[PDB]
Amino acid sequence: KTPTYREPVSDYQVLREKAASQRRDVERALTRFMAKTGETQSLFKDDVSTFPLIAARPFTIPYLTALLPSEL
Amino acid sequence: HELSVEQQLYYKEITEACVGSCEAKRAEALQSIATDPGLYQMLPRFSTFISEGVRVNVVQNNLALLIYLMRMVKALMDNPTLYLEKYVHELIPAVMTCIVSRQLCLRPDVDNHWALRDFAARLVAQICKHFSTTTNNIQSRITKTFTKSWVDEKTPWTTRYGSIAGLAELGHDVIKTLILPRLQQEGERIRSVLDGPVLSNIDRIGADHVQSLLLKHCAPVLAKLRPPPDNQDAYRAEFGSLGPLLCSQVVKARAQAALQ
Amino acid sequence: KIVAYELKTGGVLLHPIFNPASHLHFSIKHPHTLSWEYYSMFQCKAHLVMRLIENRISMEFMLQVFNKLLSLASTASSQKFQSHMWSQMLVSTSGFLKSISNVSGKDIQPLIKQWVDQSGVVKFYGSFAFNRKRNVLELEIKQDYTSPGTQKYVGPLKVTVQELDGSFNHTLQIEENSLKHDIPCHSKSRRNKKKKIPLMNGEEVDMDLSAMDADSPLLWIRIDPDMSVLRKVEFEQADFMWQYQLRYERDVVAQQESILALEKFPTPASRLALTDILEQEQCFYRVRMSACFCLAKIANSMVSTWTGPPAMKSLFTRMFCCKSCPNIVKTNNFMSFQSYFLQKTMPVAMALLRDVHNLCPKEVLTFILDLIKYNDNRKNKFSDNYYRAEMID
Repeated sequence: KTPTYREPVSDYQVLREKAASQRRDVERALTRFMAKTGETQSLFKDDVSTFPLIAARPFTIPYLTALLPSEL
Repeated sequence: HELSVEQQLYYKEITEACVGSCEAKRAEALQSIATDPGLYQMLPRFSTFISEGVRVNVVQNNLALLIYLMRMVKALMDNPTLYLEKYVHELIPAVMTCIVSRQLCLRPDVDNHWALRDFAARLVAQICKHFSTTTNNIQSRITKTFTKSWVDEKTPWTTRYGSIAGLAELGHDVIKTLILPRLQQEGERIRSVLDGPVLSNIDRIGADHVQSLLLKHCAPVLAKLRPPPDNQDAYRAEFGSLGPLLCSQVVKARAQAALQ
Repeated sequence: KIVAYELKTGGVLLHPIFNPASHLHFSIKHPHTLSWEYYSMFQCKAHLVMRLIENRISMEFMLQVFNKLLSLASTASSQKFQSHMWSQMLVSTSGFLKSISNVSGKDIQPLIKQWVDQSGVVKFYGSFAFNRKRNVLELEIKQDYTSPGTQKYVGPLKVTVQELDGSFNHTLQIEENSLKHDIPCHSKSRRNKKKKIPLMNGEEVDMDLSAMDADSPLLWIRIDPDMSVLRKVEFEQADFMWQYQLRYERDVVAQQESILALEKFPTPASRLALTDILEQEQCFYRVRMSACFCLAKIANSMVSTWTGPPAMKSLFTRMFCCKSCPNIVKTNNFMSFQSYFLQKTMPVAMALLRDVHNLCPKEVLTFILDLIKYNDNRKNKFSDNYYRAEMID
């Protein structure tokens, strides 16, 4: 009656790969969701499914969104 | 342990898209949840959000937000990449709360709590088809809760409707060995339908909804375990109506065979 | 910047006399008729001519000139007389030259006449030949004075020759009819024994003398090293002299000009020289950032000769990636500020690699895309916007 555990994956290569691919997938999902539910642009003629761009909106005060840090 | 800003923003936008500002952003958010590859590390947040939001129905009996949370669960189930085995213990009682609770409505008479009933019943049949293992005992423990909620008297017609709806969405053998012994209960139902001292109460709409669901689901069960003639099966049945529904079901089966 | 602008269009004329400059499409009588590029080059040439005046009259005398001007202005600034004395706060050219002559006793009127009143830069074309018999170095310096932006230099000219016995400076008198300048050369007894060769500063280094000629002691030559004239030099050394000047010089402008002149010699010794510059901390970082682009150009020119991987890739994985994973980049720690600049400039030069088919190789493009994917910046105290912007570049 000696207990056993699950196989732990302590490998730096596969941990870097997992964190990288999860970050890339969540940022791709976020940008496709935000480009689909708003005004969109396109590099190609009538191209919304592949490479959708969030449309450029003008700010009333652009230095506040440019120069200010968001994580501090 | 704490979500990065990317996925924190994704969690915020996806959860606030399913609160009800517009329908198109909701459909794109549910099509995001159903069809993205990397949504793990945000599954516990979604499970907590859904279970707490279904709990918040007790403070505000909002039918619409419960329909939105059940469509969020139905979208979470259709994702091929994420495995809900570690988080199903949170989503099972939320869908169960959407099934067997009694006040699902703010105005009980006009709100169709009935659909959030059969939608969540189909959802829990799917959640115990995909995940029931003999170590889990999910389906047996769900049938036991539905059964002791149905056989026990004093239960309201809404929760009896939810119990019958879930039991009848589980399959054919369940309605053979759970629903069909208590068909005499239909007489106890028709006690309060064909002859009620109080007609203007809210028990009558729930009772004949229970009746319609019962005879709709027991018509193919009567078509499976009876003769092909069915001359006075309705008379032999309770109230003579279930038998008419069974005759209609046999006719529908003949039509399906002709189409084939 | 100024030699490019003055050879492009005419020249910048500091201190005109009232047109004085008719080679250019606007009038220089007023600041509001000047082109904006002319205004920028005006300020640029003014501060370089002031550096030249500091070269003739030493820096402490220059700061004494400036202090005398400021002190006259501040005794002027407290009077109440309406400009009897408030015009001592206004400087002129004659007053500035008179204050210079007051503090130093030398007047700079030839230097003022050449670089201020005359509006041109000089062009030097140099080539050497070593006379083995008389042990002399015969320089040949000719000027292009017939171009539209140029003028003729007749002053003295410093030249620095690094031979095996050390670094020696020589002053050459470059009159109009001058072409050949014979300067003397020293021994070659530091090739008989292995001794260290002493540099421009007090230090000395071990040099690999296998590439040097057997008969000449001189390792490199620099015409006008201190930038004491407004000049553009075109010296014709041998490629090993440019490689020695890139490796062992203690002057950043000579390392930069040797990088600039090694693009014409795509030999593998020059690739080894630039790669040894790139690997070398305690080199100035803006020299290594130039050696990246020079190595990219040389690598593009010696295709169908290049042996191993693409240029700088193995060096990038040696310097900036993990020891256990070569294709995974290390997590961003930008606290060194010199390997940060080199790290963000090395894929930008590495992307200018081209194959035999004139297409960028899929080994460098995949490397850049893996640099983009595996980028983690949750751990440094600095932002990642310039590094990611250079990745897009």
